[PDB]
Amino acid sequence: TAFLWAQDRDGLIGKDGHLPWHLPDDLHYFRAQTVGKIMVVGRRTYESFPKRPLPERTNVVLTHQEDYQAQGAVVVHDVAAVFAYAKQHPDQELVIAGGAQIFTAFKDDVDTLLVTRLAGSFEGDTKMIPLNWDDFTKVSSRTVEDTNPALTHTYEVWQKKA
Ligand SMILES: NC(=O)C1=CN([C@@H]2O[C@H](COP(=O)(O)OP(=O)(O)OC[C@H]3O[C@@H](n4cnc5c(N)ncnc54)[C@H](OP(=O)(O)O)[C@@H]3O)[C@@H](O)[C@H]2O)C=CC1
Ligand SMILES: COc1cc(Cc2c[nH+]c(N)nc2N)cc(OC)c1OC
Repeated sequence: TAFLWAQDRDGLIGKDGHLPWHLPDDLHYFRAQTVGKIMVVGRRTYESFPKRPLPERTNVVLTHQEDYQAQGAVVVHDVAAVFAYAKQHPDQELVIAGGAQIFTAFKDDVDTLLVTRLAGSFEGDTKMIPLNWDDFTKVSSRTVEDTNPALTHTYEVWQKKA
């Protein structure tokens, strides 16, 4: 169970469906970070995504309906079931992809946190949930500059201590 999202300096994520900042280098970070892993996206994000499902990537949708028809992409309606699959897959763990609703239900059960902090500052109404950074420790961090002052950003990966 890991969290994988992107936020600006204030900690924004996405406003009204489409993200607030257009960062091409971030999308690659999202795909590369979920290659061969289970991608949990709530019915709101999966419905807002641009190209679904991802190529050679495990994607799971979360919804409260019972007739959700999605051939090619996994489908579940209870975090309890999703937690089972990852425990049963020896090569596909549980990775969260959002949106905010999915970061809250899994906030208690977290194992790895992946956040992208951009240098630019955007505004909106939906932001990432309150994570306990004090209980986790960043094990890997990479900063990359870009021709655009705001499109600049860093990748932070954390792990839960025991
Ligand atoms: N920074 C980032 O990484 C990401 C950011 N974003 C931004 O966030 C927005 C989405 O945030 P938010 O408004 O919170 O919505 P979400 O996209 O997080 O909504 C998740 C949906 O999943 C379903 N769901 C949630 N919990 C459960 C559960 N326990 N059982 C069953 N179904 C469940 C609900 O759908 P239902 O209506 O079917 O019950 C819920 O509306 C995106 O539009 C985008 O702007 C989106 C993805 C990633
Ligand atoms: C991989 O493509 C998208 C991915 C996301 C979610 C997302 C983005 N970036 C990061 N770092 N984590 C995420 N979960 C949101 C999108 O739009 C809101 C996308 O389409 C541009």
